[PDB]
Order: sequence, then structure tokens, then C-alpha cells
Amino acid sequence: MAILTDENYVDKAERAISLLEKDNKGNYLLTTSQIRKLLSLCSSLYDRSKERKFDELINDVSYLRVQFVYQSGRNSVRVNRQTFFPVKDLVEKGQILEALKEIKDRETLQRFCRYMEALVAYFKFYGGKD
Amino acid sequence: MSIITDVYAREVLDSRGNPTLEVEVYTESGAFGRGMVPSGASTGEHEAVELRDGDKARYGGLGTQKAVDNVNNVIAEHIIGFDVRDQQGIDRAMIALDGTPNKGKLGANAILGVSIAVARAAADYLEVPLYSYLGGFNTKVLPTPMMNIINGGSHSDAPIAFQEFMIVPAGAPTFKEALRWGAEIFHALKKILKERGLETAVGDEGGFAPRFNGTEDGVETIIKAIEAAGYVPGKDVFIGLDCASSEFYDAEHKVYGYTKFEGEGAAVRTAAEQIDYLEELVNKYPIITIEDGMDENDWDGWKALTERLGGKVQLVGDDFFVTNTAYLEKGIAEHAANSILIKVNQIGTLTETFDAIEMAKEAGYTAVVSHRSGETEDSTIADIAVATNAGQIKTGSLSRTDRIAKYNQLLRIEDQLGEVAEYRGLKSFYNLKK
Amino acid sequence: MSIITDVYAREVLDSRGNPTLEVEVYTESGAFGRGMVPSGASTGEHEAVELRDGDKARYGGLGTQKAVDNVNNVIAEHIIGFDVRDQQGIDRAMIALDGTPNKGKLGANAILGVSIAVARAAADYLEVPLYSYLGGFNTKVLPTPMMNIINGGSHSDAPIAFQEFMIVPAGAPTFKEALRWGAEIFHALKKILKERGLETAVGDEGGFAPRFNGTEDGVETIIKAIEAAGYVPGKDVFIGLDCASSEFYDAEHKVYGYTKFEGEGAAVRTAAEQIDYLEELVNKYPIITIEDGMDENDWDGWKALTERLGGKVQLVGDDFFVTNTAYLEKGIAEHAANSILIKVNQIGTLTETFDAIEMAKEAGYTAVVSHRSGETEDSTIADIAVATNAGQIKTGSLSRTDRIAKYNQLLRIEDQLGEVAEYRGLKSFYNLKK
Amino acid sequence: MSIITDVYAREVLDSRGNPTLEVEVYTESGAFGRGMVPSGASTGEHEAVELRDGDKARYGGLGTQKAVDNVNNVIAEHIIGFDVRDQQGIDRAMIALDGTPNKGKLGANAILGVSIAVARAAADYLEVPLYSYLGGFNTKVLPTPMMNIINGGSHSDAPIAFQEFMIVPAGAPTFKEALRWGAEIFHALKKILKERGLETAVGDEGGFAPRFNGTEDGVETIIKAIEAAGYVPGKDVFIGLDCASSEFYDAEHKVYGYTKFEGEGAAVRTAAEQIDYLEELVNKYPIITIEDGMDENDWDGWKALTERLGGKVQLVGDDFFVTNTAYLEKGIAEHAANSILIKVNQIGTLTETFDAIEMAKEAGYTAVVSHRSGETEDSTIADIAVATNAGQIKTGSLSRTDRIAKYNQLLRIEDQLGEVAEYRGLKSFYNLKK
Amino acid sequence: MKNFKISSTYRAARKQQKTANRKSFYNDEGYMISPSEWADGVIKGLINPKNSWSNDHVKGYLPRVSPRSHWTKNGYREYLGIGKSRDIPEKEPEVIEMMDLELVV
Repeated sequence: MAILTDENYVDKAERAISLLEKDNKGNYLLTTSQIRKLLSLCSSLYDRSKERKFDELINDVSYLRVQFVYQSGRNSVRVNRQTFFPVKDLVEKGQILEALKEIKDRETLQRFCRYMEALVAYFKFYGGKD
Repeated sequence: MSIITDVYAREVLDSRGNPTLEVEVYTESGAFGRGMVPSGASTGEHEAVELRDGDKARYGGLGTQKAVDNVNNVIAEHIIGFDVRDQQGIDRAMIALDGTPNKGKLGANAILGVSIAVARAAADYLEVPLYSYLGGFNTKVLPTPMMNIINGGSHSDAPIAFQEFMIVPAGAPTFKEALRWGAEIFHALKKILKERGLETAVGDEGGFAPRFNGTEDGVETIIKAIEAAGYVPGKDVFIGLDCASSEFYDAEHKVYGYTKFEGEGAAVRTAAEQIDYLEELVNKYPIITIEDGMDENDWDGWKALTERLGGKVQLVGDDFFVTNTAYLEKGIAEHAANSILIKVNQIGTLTETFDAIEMAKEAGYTAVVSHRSGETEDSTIADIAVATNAGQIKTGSLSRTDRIAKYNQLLRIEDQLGEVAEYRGLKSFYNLKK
Repeated sequence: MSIITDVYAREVLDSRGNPTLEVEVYTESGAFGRGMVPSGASTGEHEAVELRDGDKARYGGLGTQKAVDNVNNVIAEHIIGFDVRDQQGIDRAMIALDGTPNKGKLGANAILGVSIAVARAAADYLEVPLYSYLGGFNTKVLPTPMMNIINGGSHSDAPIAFQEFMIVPAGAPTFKEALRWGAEIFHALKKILKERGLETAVGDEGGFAPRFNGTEDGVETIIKAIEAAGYVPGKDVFIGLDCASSEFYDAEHKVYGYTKFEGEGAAVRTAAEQIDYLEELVNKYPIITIEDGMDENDWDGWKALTERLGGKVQLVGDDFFVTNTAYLEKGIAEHAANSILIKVNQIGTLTETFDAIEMAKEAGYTAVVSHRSGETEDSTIADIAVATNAGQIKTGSLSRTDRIAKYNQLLRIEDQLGEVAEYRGLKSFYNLKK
Repeated sequence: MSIITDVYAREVLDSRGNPTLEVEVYTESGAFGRGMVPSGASTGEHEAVELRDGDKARYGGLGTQKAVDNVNNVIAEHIIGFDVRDQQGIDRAMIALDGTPNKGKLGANAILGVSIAVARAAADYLEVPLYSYLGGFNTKVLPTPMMNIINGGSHSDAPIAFQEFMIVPAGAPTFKEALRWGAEIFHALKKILKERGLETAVGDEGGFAPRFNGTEDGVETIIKAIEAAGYVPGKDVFIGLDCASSEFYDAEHKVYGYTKFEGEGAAVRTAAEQIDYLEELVNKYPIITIEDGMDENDWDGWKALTERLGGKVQLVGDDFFVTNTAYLEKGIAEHAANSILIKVNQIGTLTETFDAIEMAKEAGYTAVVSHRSGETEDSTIADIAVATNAGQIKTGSLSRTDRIAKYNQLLRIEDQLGEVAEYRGLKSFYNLKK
Repeated sequence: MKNFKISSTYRAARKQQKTANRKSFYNDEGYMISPSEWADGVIKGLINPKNSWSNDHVKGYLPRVSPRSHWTKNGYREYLGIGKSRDIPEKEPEVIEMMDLELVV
């Protein structure tokens, strides 16, 4: 049983980012600067999955996972004496780590990178800031 | 040295067992002041409102922890660092910090407690009496008291529409003698009621609430008590009324319905019928004061009452004005009433209280410093009355310490003043001719 | 610096309209103390007497100008020059200057006023709280209050022979919570009496005196009010009684005639039947206190009552001991009662009050600091109860500032004590087993 | 100016030459207080333990550098900034800082030294005597001394099982006369021992430890010396015993074996036989106090002894209660003993010492403030005894200034109190009857 | 801050220049706000009342702070930080050889 399939990842990203925490004014707490490194690493992993075999990209996925955990744990936004952690909220509401656990070949890796594409696309669609 | 270093509120109990708050102010040199707030009303359209908790679990929703928190966390940060003698600056800073006309955010009780505590701490620092600090060097007039002696209306089961009946010992030479006369009349009335078989226990202000036949019977028994004490009604001791006609006024019919308190068969009186009813009461009995004889919204009736009886009888607007500068200005413009009842927590600040007193005095009106139904051991209103040279006070009966505290403070003020102290009596009713 | 410079007395009014006196003490550095005297009794076989004028033309013979002159012209010339911290020396000097066992030459009211004023001035000079000055550094125990809630006997027209009823919130965690519980039960009882059509006006102590059917009716209504407020009788709030059996005791027939208050059908009991009635009341209701259960001169009855009920209920001697060291020692010798009602003006000075408290504590008795019928805005008995760590106070109901002032002072003392403040509740009844 | 700014500690010597620590406290204005700690025990299941170095090369492992370092580096940073008059707050903060029921981390000796230094600095700051600061304005009772005259048990080689014998001059008019009587009886007994050829050198507590024949011979010699000085035994001077029955109690056989100290043909007595022997001794001699007459864990024997001799003989529990609040609760509940020996270093805090004293007083027990085997020139226990009005002290014999210091402090206190000072004498045994 | 205390000259300057009568208030982002909105935010919990206001400005370059004193073991007064200031000379420095360096006059 996989959480990401070719028939649901775009709608999954839709629902995942429509549930992200918002300020009292309605703006998203997440910004593109907080996830810029993760997006760059996902883009590079997608680029390198086309040429090289999956066994060569065994350290890149692990680096991507440790980057996801580090960024989710370190990014904090404080408004109105309340501190939220938008990257961790995005990771748990998008099931990023669980999807990363189901990466075992080129197909699943490319599906995950397309899922991240969809996540940031729809984040920008609903008023996400740079 | 005089810089405020600590402002701290705590929740205490008022005279009815309901919560209120007290504020303590400490300055740098160790001067200390404590202000206790009387219990007012938390809801009001054009009056200052007190902040209540509303938590039904604690004190029936009447806790004052929110106002205490507002003092400790909001007012304390702003006020600490001010000079303790900067009463007007502190009061204006609190008014600006609240930001609302009705003082509903901070709570009027919070602001009043801080104001009184600051004034008392400044008087302590200067080592001067509180009336000297508040009113300057020319503070000498001892107020004439309106001693509430009989209760009716919504405070009694008796068929009497009028809320309060009072004795005014305006014929006494000194305030000490006036207090003695009032105590003796109070005890003579107690004996008369015990002989008559009526209820003797006291109410909120210390006055009796017997089962009389009506208003006339209550005034006659008050006069009998005065004569039993050995004083001449109309020369030594006079009668005042607090009708509180807003309680039994039908707004939609524009008629003062006396049937609310005097049974189904009571006479139902319109505006002019109320006017000449009050005139008949004034002619029959030695009445010097009538308070709230018209509804708070019957401006034409108030103007007709002032035209008819304003030259010889003091007409006090309690609910008519509600210690509001705008309403008092309007009443002065339209020649409505000739006296205002001043309640400190209805406006919530000492500066605004003194502004209202000064505005009333400038128009020929008399300002009557008044007590609330739920009082404390704090007797600042006595110092306010002496400081303003108002010449009239209304602080209750001769029974409970919530009322006796102000009389004791006035006795202390008279003793301190010595030969300078003046009790004017009838001359303190300067709003009346002759 | 601490040398007493000025001692001045004046006449003020108590919480009944009757005169009393207050004394002000000034030292050389500007330390100020004020002591007001509660009104007591000028007639007593072995209790200290207060000095009244007896002039029927002034206050009905209750003026206190004689005691004021005694302070101003006799005590002041003797005490001025003493160190303000010499409380024991000043009190001994005043007792010697009186030279009379019941303090009739100078008046016990004058001596008590000077004692309280000197103690408060000494506390003001040392910049310590009054309880710290009086009791030392280890003052932490907030008293358990017996809040009077229902009256009878000579204070009511109801057929209840017992003088008054109290609620004891001994299950509360803090004194703040105990005060809130007492206030909520008071308001619940007020609502219940309103539903039943009974009277709502308060008496001298602040408590209701409705027209109940009998003692059991009043106790059951108290239990109903406790349960309506949301508290468990016998675990959170207990019931105490002041029978004041000296009122309805027939000295010649050696019987307790309830017919004086409960009508012609009341039961005339002997000492044994009275003890049986008290025991069955204790077994029927959650009663933890009985005050003046027997007559002040029925020593055999007191001994039998202590043998029967003294293990599980507190037996307080109010008229039995009249705050007397000789009587208290005699009672300790014969195992009569297990508590004494400490009235500060029944003995005369603070030194003698503290001697009586410490003798009772050493004998295993509990000392209950008590109010008088005529109280003031002075709240020194709260500081006495905290300073001695007595653990019990009887300062009236929740309806008048003469009583609420002591509760507010106890709230202030608890606030300053902070984390070291102790409310023991049931553990304050150390005269009982388990 | 009352804020604690400096806390220093240093290692000094006690009366036996073993190390102890002393603490000094300086406030901002310069108020100074020094506290010296008596030598206690670092072992015990339910007692506060002192902290020792354990370095066998230095003082045989009895150094106190660890506790001094704890005061200088741990306690001082926590306590600096407190008000010096916040004794309860400081003591609670230090108890929390230790975090251990027996104060084993910081050391009970360190905590007691800081407590005493803080109390003395606060008394210096307020410019009041130490007993006035500790016990308030009502501090007048000069304690009755039970002073050691003859030793035995483990402090002597004579065949006497009982540890200590004391004289109690309870018939003296003043404390000065009682001290003179004790010193004269001490010198007369010295003369009698010199005539008999026995030894004259004094032990740790200052009393003689001669080679007598038994308990009866020792008490007979004490009575002979009392009569030689010129005082009536049983009227002017009484005898007291410190059996220390734990030292010759066999736990396995549940028997009191006198063979440990009294030889080989010594009687072996059960609990009932021990009670009979003590009752026979009390009937034979004017013995008024017996201390540790039973084992520290023999609760049934203690209860039976209090049943038999508790009405006429004061029974003190030293090892029985170990001045522990919980053991005192259990003893009061179980009717075991009627007096507690109060040692301030077995608790480690003045606040808890005073708590134990008033708790014992509330039960009808007497608190006897006691010294330790290794004392200092500090005489705070005398001020404690006067402050609590305990009326009993046990501070040693008349031959070393580790005891004469406390006796001189009591002489100074009696001189300062003047006419107020009271020596109750035989009345100070309020735990007895008649 | 225990080694030093507020100077009396600065306290007098602040007292009778009335700088505490002209406080400025800030929200949680450190932006100036009116006292009404500051009170409203503090009541609502959106502003910490402690670190959100300023006591104007005192003119004249006065020293704000003076050394605090304590009592030594013999009862003499001493500055708190004078005697525990340092114990070792921190070793140091390092003499870097840079003879080849064109200096500028």
C-alpha cells in the first residue's frame, strides 16, 4: 500500500497544502525561502534519476531525508507571541517522510519528486509568498 | 523619592459580600496608598462600566480577577515611573490606555482604584491630609449629611413607591452635633418601630424597611421620631426623598405608574400629576430634597419640575445625569434640576469627578457626593466632599460601618480643622433662594 | 525616634450608631498608630468595664467623652516619653495607673484604645506588618472562620432558643477559597429565604434572622444552602452553634427553659437533658462547634458536657470564661470546655489578651478571636489571630463592612504571606481527636 | 538596606575541640549576624544529618570544609538578594535547595548556621533584641533550668545506668535566684565529693562524673548537697533524670539490661518492671522530670509509662521524638510522653524548630530547649526559650561557658525585661496536674 | 546584572526630565503602537507587557550605571567586581612576521 500513486498525487498535494496553518489575516505561514533547499535537492534528484541507476542514488535520497527532517525542525515563525513551524506542518500534512520511505526505484523517486512539484505549485497558487 | 515603584491590585469583598478590588501604590521613598473601589454596575449605556469575570463557578459571575489582572499587567507597566503627585497625568494616561468612552476594556473599577491609591500615596508622601492634597489650602466646609432612615420602592415589600427617605440635620451648629442628632433620631425611630411591631433590621445602607401604609405614613413616623428625639422638624431636621421614579415609570405610556410598588389600586400619575403630587408633598411636610423625581429620559418633565419647585426644593439628578459632564451640561442648558449626585465609580476617575463637581458648582448647582450600595472601609468620598467644599454628602444611615466610616472620617476632618471648620447647614443649599 | 510624642483620643461612632473612642499615637520620627475600640459592656462582675458618660441628654447615656478625657489628660501625660516598642511596659503602666481590677477608673475602652494605637505605631515605626510585630517571625496560620449565618434567641422573633448558627468552611484549601465558599453559601441562603418568603434584612452581625419553625428548621435550611452552593456538609462546610444558654437558664429551678424563646410548648430540660439534646443535635447534623452550651455558672453541667461531647465537638466558653485568666485556669483545672472565646475588650490590653491566648494554647484549648456586637473599621483582631497562630476566628457574617474588614485584612495577610501561608481547616481543631 | 548582600562561612572549633562551622550575614545597610552551629550527628534514619569532610588525615574525618564550601558557593548565591526579615522564605528556599528530607546534600549544620545568622542579622537591622524578633512583643517568661549535677551511664565509669542527673530550682522567686541556688548546690556537691575522696574534674556537659555506688547513692548525695546549700528538696529544688534507656535496651530480648552499666548482678527489667522501678524512684525521691525513660522504639512501654507517671512526672522524649514533627504527631495521637526535648540542629532550621515548639504546646506538651554535647559560645537557644515562652531549658551545668554563656544570656534577658520578666518556676510544668 | 547598579545622577535626571511620563509602546514585532492598542494586545495575550515599552530618552550623556558595593569579611566595603575581575594574564599575543608590507604614510 503506497500513499503516492500516479492517479492521486496532485489532488493529495491540493488537500495537503489547503490544510496548512494560516495567520489570522489569512496568509500562509510557510514561505518559499524556507523550502528552497529542499526544492533544489528534489529537482537535482529528479534530474539525476533519468541518467544514473537507482543504486547510485542511494545517498542522495538519504541526504534529502535528513535535510527534510532538519528543515522541519529548524524553521520557526513567531507571530502574536505564538511560534509555529511551517516546514514541519507541511511535512506532516503532506506525509513527506512516509512517501520518502516508499522510494525504492526510479519510478517511486520520480513520483515523489513530481509530488513535491505539485505541492509547491499549489502552495504558490493559494497565495504563498517567496 | 516620589516616583511610583509598585502598583498592585488584589481582589477583596465589598459590604454585600460581593467581590471588588483594591489597589496599593508604593513610591520610591516608601509612601503608601490604598484605594478600595465601591461596587457599581457592569452594564451601562452612558455610564462607566466595571469589568466582571462572568465565570458562574466563582462568586456567581461577580469575580474581579480580570480587573485585578488589568491593573497588575497593563496599568502597572504604564504608571510605574510616574510621579505620585501627577494625579492628572496618571488619570489621563489611564484614560488614554483604556481607549473607550465607557472604560470597558480596563474596567472603570480598575482605573478608579488606581486613581484613589495614587491620590492617597501622594498625600502620604507630602505628609498632608487627603482633603488638603485634593482641594488645596482652603478646605474648611463640613458637608451636611442626608441620613437615609426609611427604605421603600424596590428595597422593601411595603406599598411605598419612593426608594429612600432621609433626614437632613441642617439646623445643627457643627457636624458633630448633626451626627449626634441623626444617631438619636435613628434610635428614636428604632424604638417607635419596635413599639409599632414593625421590622427593625437594616438594609444595604443601614436604613429600615418597615411595612408602612404608604409614603405619607413613613414621613409622619419620621417626623414623630424627630420630635421624640427632641428636635423641631422644618427648623432643625428636614426630610429628603429619593423617589427613583425611573423604576416605576412606564416609558411607552409616558405615565409614572405607582401601581408597581403600591398594589393594583394605586393612583396612576402622568407628568403634571407627578409634579403637583410632589408639590403637595412639599407643602404638607418639611421636605428640602427630592431626588430622581422624574424619569432619566423625561427632560420636559424635569424642566417643569425645576420651574415649579426648583426655587425652594433641591432637585437632585442621580440617574438623570449619572455623573456625566455632557448630561450635566445639557441639564444646565435646559434648566433641568439644580443638583447632581456625584458617584466616583460612575465616571471612574478623580480628575473627572472633580471636573463634574466644578462644572456643577459654576452653574449654581449643588454637588452631592454619594455612596454606593456595596461600599468598603475606604472613606475617600468624605475627603472629596471636604476638599471640594461641596457642603452636602449622602453616605447612608447610622447603622453599618460601610456608612459609619465616612462619618468617622468627617469627625476626624472636623477635629483636624479645629476652629477653621465650618458647618453651614441650610447655607450649604446655595442652589435655593433665601 | 521611637519615643512616644503624642497620645490623643477622640469620640467616634461604632457599627450600631453608639459612640466609642479612637486613640492616635505619634512618635518622634513620625510613626503613627490608630486604635479604635469595639463597644463592650459597662456592667460585669469580673469582666473589664468601659466608661460611659451616663448623660441622658447626649447619645442616650452612651457618650464616651469621659474616656476621651481620661486618655487626653491622664494616660497621655503618663505614656508620652515611653518607647513605642515597649508594649508590655506601657500596658503595665496603664494597668497600675488604673489601680482597679476591672479597669473602672480609667475605662477599659480607653486602655484598649491606647494599647492598640501603641502596638500599631510600633509596627509602623519598624515598617513591619502588625502580625509580624505582635507574634514574631513564625506567623503563618490563617484562621478558620465561623461565619454566623442565622440568628435567634434575643436577636430574632423566631421560636429558636439558640442565639446564632455558623458555617465553618474547614475543608477549603486556602483562606481565599474558604471566604468564597462562605460568600456563595450566604448568597444561596439569601435566595432560599427569598423563595420561602422569609425576611432578608441582616442583623447586627450581618446574618439573617428569618421566622423559622425551630432549631432543626434553621439547621436544615443551612444544610440546603450549603448543598445549593455546591459543597458537601460534613466534609467541606460544618455547622457551629452559639446557644447562649445563659439567656434561657432559670437559676432558681436549675433548668434550661426554652419556653423563653420557643413558646409555651417548649421543653424545660435539666443539665442532663440539655446535654442529651446537644448530643443528639451533634449526631443528627454536622456540628463541629457548640458555644455557651451550658450556663456560665453551671460548672457541673459544663464538666458533664465536656466529658460527654468534648472528644468530638468543640465546646467554647464565651460567658463561661469572659476572657478571664482566673476563670480560664479554673476551667482548665476541672476539665470544663476545650475552647475559650477571646474578646480583646473584655480583658483590656493586648498583653493580657496574648497571655490568655497562650495559657489556653498551653492547656490544649483553642483560642477563638471574636468580634463584638458593635464593631469598627479597625481590623486588629485579624492580626491578633494570625500573630498568635490561633487558627480560629469568629468575626461575623458576610454582609457588613464591620465584619468584611476583618476578612479583607485576612486576605491581605494571606497575600503578603504568600507561599508560607497555611490554612489548616480541620487541623486547626487541635482540641479534638482525629 | 535589609537585602542580604554577603553570606560567609568559616570552620571553627566546638567545646570538645572537634570542628564545626560558623556563618556570617551582612545586609546592604551593614546589619550583621553571626550564627554558630552546635556539634550534632551525621547519622540517623529520621533526623537531620550534618555534613563532614570524611578526610581521616584532617581532624579525624570531622572537618567541616564541605559544609563551609556549601554555604559559600551554593547557599550564598541563592540567599543573596532576599530580605533579611524573610526568615520563613529563606528557610523554605534553603530546604528546597537541599531537596532531601534529612538535609544531607547541603548539610543540616550549614542550613542551621545560615538560619541563625539571618535571624540575628534581622534582629540587628530592626535594632530589637533577638527574643523580641523571634517571639514578638509578648516574650516575658524566663525558663526554669534543669541543670546537670551528676553523670553516669556512658559518660562515667561508675555503676550508674542513668546518663544524667539534674537539679531543677523551681521554687526560686526569680531566674537570678535560681541560678544562684544552682551554683551554690554545685559548689556544695563539689565540697562533698572532695570530702568523700571522689573525683572533681568535669565532663563534656560541665557536670561531675564521680565513682558512686549506684543511682540511689547519687540521688542521695544530690539531696544531701541541696540541703547543705540550705534549700528544701521537694519544695525549692527538685531532681530530674535523663535515663537514656536506649543505650541499655536489648531489642532482641525486649528487656532493659542494667548489666551494661551497673555491673554483673545488675537487675534485668522488662517494660513493666522498668515502669515499676521508675515509679518507685519517683515515690522515693523528689523526681519531677524523667527523660528517655523508655527506648526510642518502645511505643507501648512509653504509653504505659505516660499512663502511670504522666500525671505527676514530666516525661521528656529526646531519642523518642528526635524533635521530629511526624514522631511528635504520632506521640500526641498515641498519648506517649508529655514533653519533647527540642534540639535545633536535629532539625536544621529555626522555622521548623518553632513549628515543633508550637505544635507541642498545642497538645499540652512542654518544649524543653536543649543544648548539645559539643556547644559553642553562641547562646541563641536562650533567646529561643524566652521567645516561645517555653519556660523550660536544659543548657548544662555551672562549670563551663558553653553553658554559662546561655545562663548569662538569660541573665541579660531578665535584666532587659525588667518588671515584665516572669519566672513561673513550678508553674512552668503545665503538662502536669494541679 | 549584580556587579553594577543604576546611578543616582541618572535616576535624578530621569525623574525630573519626566521621561517615564512619555512611554512608547510596541507590539510583538517591535513596532510603535498607541497605548490603547498596546493595552488591547496585552489583555488579549498577543503582547508581552514586560519587554514592550520604552522610557523616552534622557539627554546629556550621563553615566547610567555606577559600581555596586558589598561587605568584605572584616566589615569593610568593596566594589563587587574589583577583586574577582581576573586571575590569569590570558597568555597572548602572537607576533606575526609581516616585514614585507608596504605601509601608507
